[PDB]
Amino acid sequence: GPLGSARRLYVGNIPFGITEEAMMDFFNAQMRLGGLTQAPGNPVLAVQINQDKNFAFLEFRSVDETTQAMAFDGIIFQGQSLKIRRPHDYQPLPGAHKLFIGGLPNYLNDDQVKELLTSFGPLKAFNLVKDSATGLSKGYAFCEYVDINVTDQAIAGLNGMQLGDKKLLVQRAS
Amino acid sequence: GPLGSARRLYVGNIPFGITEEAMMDFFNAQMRLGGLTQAPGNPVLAVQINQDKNFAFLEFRSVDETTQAMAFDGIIFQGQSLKIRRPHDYQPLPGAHKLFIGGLPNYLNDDQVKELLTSFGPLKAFNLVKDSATGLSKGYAFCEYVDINVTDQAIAGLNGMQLGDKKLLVQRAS
Repeated sequence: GPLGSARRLYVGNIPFGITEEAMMDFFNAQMRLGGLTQAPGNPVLAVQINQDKNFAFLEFRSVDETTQAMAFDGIIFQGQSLKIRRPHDYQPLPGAHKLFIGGLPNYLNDDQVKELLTSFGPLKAFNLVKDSATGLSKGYAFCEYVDINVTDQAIAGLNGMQLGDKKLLVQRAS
Repeated sequence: GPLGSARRLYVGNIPFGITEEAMMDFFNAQMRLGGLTQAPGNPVLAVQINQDKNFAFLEFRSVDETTQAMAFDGIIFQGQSLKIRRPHDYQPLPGAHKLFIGGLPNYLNDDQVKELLTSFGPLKAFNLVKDSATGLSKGYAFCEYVDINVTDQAIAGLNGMQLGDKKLLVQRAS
């Protein structure tokens, strides 16, 4: 990015020998049947297939329809479950999926707290709030995952859960 | 490779002395008469004749027109009723015998990985997946054998094989 790749999606596991036209027709028909289209006409403008590596890139007419179409992840097309993803180049804007982690033992250092979070996936940002004059923990931290799909996995696996004699709070910071 | 047999048909009970060009003219004429063509021009691209055993193969320009010509089973040519069938190696579900190969050492290149595979027989398709930014192997590959009946002999031979430091996964890609 920062503003790049907003109107394309990766589609993996496409059926063998399928055409660009046929894939286009399929996605345009689903957008309509599922009520995800936001104006009259076709949301998908073009499809590019790599037949050797069995994947496609769809290009959409709008930003919001690209986002809506991700709800089709897993849809079966000619026997095949399609893998729908953002382009590698796509990044959300900074602080969009920042997490607050509260209810931590205050005797734990930074690497020890990071350990629990990186079990779900890699981090692109982390800070453990400390009393700068003494250096000691305040019992809470902030972080952001490299993969934004992991955010809800960390919340689901850590929020409301027992850690020592204290219960964690894990939620979006804003 | 796989769809190659999706564009041909076996023809039996052919009349004595018939040429490849004569067979070609008859089938093109029949397809145009029935309106079974998808475009202008001639659907049959080539015919091969075995005159000793009285059969031919026809090759078509498309998968859909091949399926259509199947409706000519029993049609009369030079007083004789022709038998039209699929090749014995026709794949009705295409891509069914495509294999995934996982757990490869990441230093191995395309030719080294094929060498492991071609001990069981000739391949029709192969690709090793690489990171496009560095050109470095991601450690998995895909393939298909020319003879699909070798597929399960390769899975039996290769699946779970300790390959240096790693253990191979070899299965149908799905």
